[PDB]
Amino acid sequence: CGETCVGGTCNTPGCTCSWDKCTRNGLPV
Repeated sequence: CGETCVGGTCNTPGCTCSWDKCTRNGLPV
């Protein structure tokens, strides 16, 4: 996803917030 999160908020559903960035499938998709 490559997104960013302000505490844990992600845009694309399925993207998990980690280190202020949303990853997917265990990688920054």
